[PDB]
Amino acid sequence: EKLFTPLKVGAVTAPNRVFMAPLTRLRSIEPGDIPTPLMGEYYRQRASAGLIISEATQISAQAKGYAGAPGLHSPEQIAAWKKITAGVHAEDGRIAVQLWHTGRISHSSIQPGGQAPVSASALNANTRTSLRDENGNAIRVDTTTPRALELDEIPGIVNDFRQAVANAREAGFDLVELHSAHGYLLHQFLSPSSNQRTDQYGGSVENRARLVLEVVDAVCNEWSADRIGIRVSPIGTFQNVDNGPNEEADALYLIEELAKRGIAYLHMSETDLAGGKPYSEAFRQKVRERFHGVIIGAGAYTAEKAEDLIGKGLIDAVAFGRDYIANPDLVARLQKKAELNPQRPESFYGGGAEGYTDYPSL
Ligand SMILES: Cc1cc2nc3c(=O)[nH]c(=O)nc-3n(C[C@H](O)[C@H](O)[C@H](O)COP(=O)(O)O)c2cc1C
Ligand SMILES: CC(=O)[C@H]1CC[C@H]2[C@@H]3CCC4=CC(=O)CC[C@]4(C)[C@H]3CC[C@]12C
Repeated sequence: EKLFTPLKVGAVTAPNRVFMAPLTRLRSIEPGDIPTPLMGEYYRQRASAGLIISEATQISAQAKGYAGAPGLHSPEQIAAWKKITAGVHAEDGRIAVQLWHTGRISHSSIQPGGQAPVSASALNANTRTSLRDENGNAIRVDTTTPRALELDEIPGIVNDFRQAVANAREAGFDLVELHSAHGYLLHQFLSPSSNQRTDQYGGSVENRARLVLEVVDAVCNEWSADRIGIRVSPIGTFQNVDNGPNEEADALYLIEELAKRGIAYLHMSETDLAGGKPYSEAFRQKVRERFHGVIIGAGAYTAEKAEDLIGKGLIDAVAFGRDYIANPDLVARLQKKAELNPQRPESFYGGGAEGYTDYPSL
């Protein structure tokens, strides 16, 4: 089956098209937002993936929106991630780091100085984030109303993405994935629903896409375009962030701009976990004719759907999320048509080994 055939993805070659989606698990050490040996073990268990895309990782301390999410900005974080990439490479895997700034999906209590988080504009996300209680357990909390970034703060954001990509190179990641989806900072600028700015970073689609394209250019210049992927969720609503009244045209504009940079891949998150409308094959064809790198699809895929769309030439790979949580050897299971392990969603976020490294292989 095409699912188990190789694929060139920028600077690396995936041996199969079964990718591990980025999956926030909120198990990092605080203080310091530091990856752990347990996280290293979890990723090593999944190293047969065509590509592992890490959990979303902070570009800076300001980027933090969830207690337990790791960073890639401090020396201690870099040191810990080096162990994780080494372990994946020891098993002949490939790993990309997903890099985010959460923007307004955050809480003042985990921001520098205990201050309001930042965004394109000053309106509340009307979403929940996850903090930790006094015993270290994950709890759901309402997001804090953000402050609009000043114009003079925007270059610093771009620089933080640049620096985090430099750090990713040092840490031995194979690729980086920019988190431009799911209502986080880059998507907050992209969407008219979250961006009411009247300067060069809001209004028109060109203005709304300006920040993400500055970030893409900065990180391509820092490392290489064949090391850079981007995740978008440009059709539908994700965590209360829609894509405005011209979502298809605006998506195609962004994709045409991304193509000019010659980046490694475009990762399309197709639906929110709470549901959304399917992509049409016509839209997939419009994306395909505008982007000349790898296209990854995600969002409640089955192997059957993946094989269908890869066979139709519309996408190149599929990222599985929850099936990868529950099946470290998902590749082997799909190749052999074996049953999958049951999921335990109660242990997706926070905690320890249970519901993390205790899902068995065949
Ligand atoms: C526990 C959990 C954590 C997730 N964390 C992230 C994340 O860090 N970054 C991201 O872009 N998407 C994240 N997602 C979305 C997944 O990458 C993926 O889009 C989602 O799993 C839908 O696909 P599925 O039906 O294969 O699980 C997460 C999803 C879940 C279930
Ligand atoms: C509603 C709620 O409990 C929050 C707390 C942690 C949140 C998740 C944290 C990780 C995450 C990252 C993404 O990019 C998509 C949304 C998700 C998957 C979030 C969905 C909403 C969650 C589950």
